[PDB]
Amino acid sequence: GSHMTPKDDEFYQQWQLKYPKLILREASSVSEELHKEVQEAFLTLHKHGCLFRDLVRIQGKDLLTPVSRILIGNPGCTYKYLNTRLFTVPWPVKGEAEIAAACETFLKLNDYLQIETIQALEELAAKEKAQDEVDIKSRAAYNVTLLNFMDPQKMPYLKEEPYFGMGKMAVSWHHDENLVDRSAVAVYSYSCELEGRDPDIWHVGFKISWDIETPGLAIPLHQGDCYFMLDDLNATHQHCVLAGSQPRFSSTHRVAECSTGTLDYILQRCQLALQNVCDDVDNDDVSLKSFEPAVLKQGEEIHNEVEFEWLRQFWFQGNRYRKCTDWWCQPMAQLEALWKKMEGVTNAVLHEVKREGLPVEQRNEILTAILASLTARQNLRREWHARCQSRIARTLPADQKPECRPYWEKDDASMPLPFDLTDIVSELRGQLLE
Ligand SMILES: CCc1cc(-c2ccncc2)cc(CC)c1Nc1cccc(CN2CCCOCC2)c1C(=O)O
Ligand SMILES: O=C(O)CCC(=O)C(=O)O
Repeated sequence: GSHMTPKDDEFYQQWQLKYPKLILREASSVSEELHKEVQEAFLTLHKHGCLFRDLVRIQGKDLLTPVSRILIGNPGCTYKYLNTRLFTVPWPVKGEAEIAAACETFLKLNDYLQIETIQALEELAAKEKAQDEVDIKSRAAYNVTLLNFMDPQKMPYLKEEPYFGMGKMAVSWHHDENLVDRSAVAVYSYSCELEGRDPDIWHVGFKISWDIETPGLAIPLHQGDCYFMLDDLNATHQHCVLAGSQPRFSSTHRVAECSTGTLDYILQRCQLALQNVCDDVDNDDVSLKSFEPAVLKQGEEIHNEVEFEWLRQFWFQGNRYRKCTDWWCQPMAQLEALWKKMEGVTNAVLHEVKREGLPVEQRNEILTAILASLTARQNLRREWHARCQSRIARTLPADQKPECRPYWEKDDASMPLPFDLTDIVSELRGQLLE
């Protein structure tokens, strides 16, 4: 296989005919005022220590990202990739001083790139000519930006790009997942300073999915260049980042698919679960209104959602955003208290199944409704505990140390149920086989 750069004669027609949805807006098209502000904001975030490597999962293996990152975006919004949910450092939208000024700068960059994207999508539809406007607006309505930094000098060995001879990869071939269908992605690239591609300059690489026959494109990225993946390009093509010699930042603006990924969403889910609880007073005497299978099933599913998708995801990062912001401190305190009440709900259901007067047919209905949720709860707890205590997780500093919260010992009387549910789950299974 082979690749094409601006040095190759065929590069320009190949871009035109096979990559019409890839746009490059070079540094000269963007204002020098915006350049200075955005680049100063990158260095502020880096100096204050706001950028961290994510500990992600790829095919059962715990891996640090080669890039250090931070998610900036709408208040209460999240972005999930590689089984790792990032929580936004909020930018000042309608309705810490140096850090908040940088978050305001990246909102200003978001506003600019949104307008550039809309114009590019309007021109794309105009070219395709030779309901529509609402789709273009929503596909360019960037709700987050995920910032990136890498010093390639710090890495002892970078992987060779395997298919096209593109050289050293900073980031391997992938799609950006958890984005709205056909939504655009806009990237501001900030580099700090003759056979194939130039090894000292940063590039973004592109290939068609499933395809190593068709030669890939490697687009050089100089200081302040912007590139846009329009419409279905992100889905139909993989991209990689090829390393240059110097350090480089980027701001990758996305329309995150947050239908089950906002604070407002999960709080509303928690309140739905607690509709089955008598809510006169907050105490340990949790009594339930109904034991209808469907209501109990739902309750235990929400219990799992708030525990694994929100609490354990957040505390796995180890109060890391605490440096940049305290926006999630009270929400996470509230979600844990809501989760604690749902531990009382589970205990109340387990108390009901053991009651003497309950006929066995009603009992077995309840067991069938909750067993899948409790089984998954046991399995995910074991996974999350082991993920927190992995070799690579232990090597991180105290500021970035993963916590397995919530966690409690067998002797802890404040919690109604044990952390380990193995004996409870095996007993409930046994009862069904009676
Ligand atoms: C910011 C990191 C990232 C995000 C996403 C990603 C996935 C889905 N949605 C958004 C982003 C995909 C990749 C490619 C593996 C990356 N890259 C990575 C994420 C974690 C770890 C690594 C490092 N090694 C390197 C040697 C080759 O084996 C693969 C793992 C990479 C990588 O660049 O390869
Ligand atoms: O720009 C970067 O270096 C990494 C961001 C990226 O390419 C991605 O996550 O898809």
